[PDB]
Amino acid sequence: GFRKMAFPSGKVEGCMVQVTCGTTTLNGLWLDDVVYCPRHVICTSEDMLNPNYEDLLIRKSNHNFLVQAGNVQLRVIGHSMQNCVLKLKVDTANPKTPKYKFVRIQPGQTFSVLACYNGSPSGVYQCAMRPNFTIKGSFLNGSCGSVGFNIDYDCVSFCYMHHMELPTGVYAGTDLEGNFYGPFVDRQTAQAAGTDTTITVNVLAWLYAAVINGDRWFLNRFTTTLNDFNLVAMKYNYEPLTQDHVDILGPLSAQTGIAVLDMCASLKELLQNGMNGRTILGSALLEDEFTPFDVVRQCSGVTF
Amino acid sequence: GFRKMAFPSGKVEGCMVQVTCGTTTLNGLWLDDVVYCPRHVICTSEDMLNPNYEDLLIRKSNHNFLVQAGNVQLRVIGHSMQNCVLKLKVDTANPKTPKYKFVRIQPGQTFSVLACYNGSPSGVYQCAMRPNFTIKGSFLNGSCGSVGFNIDYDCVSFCYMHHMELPTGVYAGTDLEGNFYGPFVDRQTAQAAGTDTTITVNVLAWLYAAVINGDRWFLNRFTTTLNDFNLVAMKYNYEPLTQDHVDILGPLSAQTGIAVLDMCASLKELLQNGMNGRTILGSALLEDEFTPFDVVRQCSGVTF
Ligand SMILES: *[C@H](O)[C@H](C[C@@H]1CCNC1=O)NC(=O)[C@H](CC(C)C)NC(=O)OCc1ccccc1
Ligand SMILES: *[C@H](O)[C@H](C[C@@H]1CCNC1=O)NC(=O)[C@H](CC(C)C)NC(=O)OCc1ccccc1
Repeated sequence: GFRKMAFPSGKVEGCMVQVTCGTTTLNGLWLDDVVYCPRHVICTSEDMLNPNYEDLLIRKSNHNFLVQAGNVQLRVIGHSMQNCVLKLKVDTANPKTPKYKFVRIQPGQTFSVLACYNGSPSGVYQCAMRPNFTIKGSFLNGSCGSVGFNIDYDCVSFCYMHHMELPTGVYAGTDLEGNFYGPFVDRQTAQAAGTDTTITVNVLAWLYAAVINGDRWFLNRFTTTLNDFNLVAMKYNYEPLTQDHVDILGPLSAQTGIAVLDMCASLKELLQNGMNGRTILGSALLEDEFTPFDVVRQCSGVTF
Repeated sequence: GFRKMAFPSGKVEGCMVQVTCGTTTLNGLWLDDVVYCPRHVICTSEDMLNPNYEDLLIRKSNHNFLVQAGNVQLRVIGHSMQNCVLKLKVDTANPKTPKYKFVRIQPGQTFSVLACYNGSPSGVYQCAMRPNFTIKGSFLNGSCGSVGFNIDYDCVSFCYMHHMELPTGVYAGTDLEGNFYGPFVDRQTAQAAGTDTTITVNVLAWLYAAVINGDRWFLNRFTTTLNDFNLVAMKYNYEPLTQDHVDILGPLSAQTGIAVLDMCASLKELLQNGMNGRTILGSALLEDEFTPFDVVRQCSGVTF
């Protein structure tokens, strides 16, 4: 058995609140005595085409932000804009605040999203920050301010806050300092995400997951070199593989006794030949949203 | 965006405990003053080939069950066996007990699993009770007593407790009354799960999810009849479709303006022609682990 698993969401559930400004409602994250939320909460539908956020925020006072935790109204005593997020100082520290960090995650790393509407949890799933700084998710109107996170032991590392959907049907957002991942801006205009490259190291990790779990039909008799493999990767829009990537796979390699470059040769033939109707760990395509760490975590039953 | 989403797990996280009997540790579920767990906690490795549970349990007393909630030892004041589960009465009611129900779920319905090790949450994912009463998951040694559930508003409906892995790499377990789903027994012997039939109504639901989300390439110019479609379903190991199934799809049908039998004709041609390298909602195969309700829930942003 190998599945895309999210972290347990309980620690984050207790941080979610509703933030309303005028007619716009979205989600906020309540840690200590601060509530973080997307700055476009201050916009009307008109404003969103071309908002001057500095001018818009100036017509706002503390009492114009309604912050609701369950059915309880929090008192806003302070507000400021940091990049693309609002920080609303409230008079009560969240008693459920977990140990936490803000972290700007690297492309190809994974996290869990707790999708929320009106300050209330809807569901949880695992995502990756793709090379082109988008994420594949499920967000609707009202989902903004939903957060992405990792849990190491007791510490929640928040890495993502949701802001927008792109014409591709993928999504974009910020770290918890309000800085977008990628080239995106919080305005309702047409915005290009670049080519969606595949996270090579993660595809390899997942092929190691398959072998560990008994799926081995794709193992072939060849090896390759980094330079030869990467020529193939470039054609298929794969990220180039580096010795750092090889090193990172070293644990899975040793465990399976399959050299990383042998697995590269297997991947190469999968890319060049397709899967011939066959599946790997129940998938008909090559999955790139498991990191090496994810694979070791899952295969060793790490708990938080 | 359309994703396999689990329920938020916080309410269930607070119910998980560790149960140890001799050398065997697994997970238990602590509701009110009762802890539920798999009865094979009483077995040694030898016993598991052919255990006489009634005789084994007789050599056990309350003090032989160690129950740990975090780092706190619960006091066992009572024990009994109900079907394939143990109920250990403890002297303290769980203060975190949510509103809850025990429900025996039907084949083709979905639920979330909170995978646990040593009483501690590892991860959460969405499953279906398959027609052959197995589930596709990720469980390792130590995972037994992990539970599956649904949440309706504030009420947690527990439907599954994990007990075993089958030679197929799928899994089997019980409802919370200790009755297995399917023909399985809690003994370490070779056990057949039958043919893994596909949940037709759910494949159809997911094709409606695709159309709602803009993926419409597979819509063709044909319709069919129930009897004609079901002849095709039988060849592909699909469950027969019934008017109850048609009725259940009626909301998605009306929303999309695609008659259920028109969608059946599209599915038929997908089954007979394959997908020609194309994907639907990012999948290269037909997914059957979303119910109609799941699709409406997700497409309408239902919260708990
Ligand atoms: C915030 O709740 C919202 C979430 C979007 C809306 C639909 N799916 C999502 O993820 N974000 C916005 O409305 C955003 C506001 C701008 C000022 C950044 N605009 C946006 O995402 O436009 C795309 C869109 C697509 C479909 C419906 C509505 C908006
Ligand atoms: C309970 O924690 C354990 C979980 C199994 C073990 C491996 N993956 C799982 O889901 N269940 C058992 O150990 C079960 C005990 C019998 C008395 C029912 N036996 C079992 O599942 O045998 C299959 C197996 C496969 C691989 C390793 C160990 C056992």
